[PDB]
Amino acid sequence: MASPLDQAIGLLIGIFHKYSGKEGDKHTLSKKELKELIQKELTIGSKLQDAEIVKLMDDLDRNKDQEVNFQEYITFLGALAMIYNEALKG
Amino acid sequence: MASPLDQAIGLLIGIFHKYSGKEGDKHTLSKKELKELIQKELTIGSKLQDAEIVKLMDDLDRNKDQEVNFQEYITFLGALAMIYNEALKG
Repeated sequence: MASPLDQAIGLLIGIFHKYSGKEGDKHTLSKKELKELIQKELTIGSKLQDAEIVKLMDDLDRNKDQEVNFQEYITFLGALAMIYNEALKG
Repeated sequence: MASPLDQAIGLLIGIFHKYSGKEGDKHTLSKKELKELIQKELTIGSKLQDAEIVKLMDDLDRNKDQEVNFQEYITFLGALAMIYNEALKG
């Protein structure tokens, strides 16, 4: 078993595929579909930051030109975790 | 909402840093220490799979042979998730 981790990877996977659903995007997310993911999940409120969101979205989709592949999404969430370095350290 | 994702990434991050903490507060984690992570966290009853675990350990550490690095751990968990295709299908 690996229940504690399974639920967590499960979360990322669920969030992703819930979004892929939006346009049946297999195991991929299209660049603006990703923005929709972020806007929905990461409820910024301060939409002024959308500039940062589009830079981030570019960084996500760049890995496969116009879409984020599942593993690139995971990888990038890793990068995001690293950016949230406080989370890493404690 | 953010919190569902935040806790999930939090899970992976915590799991990592709990173990890297053993060597120090590093975003890097040694190969046998990774195995020690897996054995506790990914509590495989079927320990006969040990061979598979050390191949997996090799695949994790292979990023620089000596140790797993945080980003590569996340990316690899991405691969693991992809292998768990069932989860991605539903």
